[PDB]
Amino acid sequence: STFKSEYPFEKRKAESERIADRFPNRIPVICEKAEKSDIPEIDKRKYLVPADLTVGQFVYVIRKRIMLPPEKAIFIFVNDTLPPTAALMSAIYQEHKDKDGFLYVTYSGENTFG
Amino acid sequence: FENVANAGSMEQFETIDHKDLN
Repeated sequence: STFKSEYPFEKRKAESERIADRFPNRIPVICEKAEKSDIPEIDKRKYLVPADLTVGQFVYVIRKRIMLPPEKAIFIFVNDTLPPTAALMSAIYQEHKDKDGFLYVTYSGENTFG
Repeated sequence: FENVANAGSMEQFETIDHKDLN
């Protein structure tokens, strides 16, 4: 079950507001495995991301977390888009942040846009 | 889902540091 499904809106927004107060330079991100993929599962889904990171830098960390070998594919989706790894996480946040203040991303071993 | 919300992160955040990129 998804982070969004487990916690009511007021709790999720309360959390992202607390992160805004305590860690103004960190992006609050929810990172979950996509449905129709056999990619490995992830042990943790809530991340505080330094605001300067690129998507590619973020992906490097996620790949390590799920112990993906370097030859295997991964794709990070946001809002039914596939952002380039050159993009800034700060820019992705500004465009795609949820009403609750988190940025929601999903990862997959398959590129649904192919 | 029942009571006033609280900002407590009982499910803790994972903090990514820049050194995790080295």
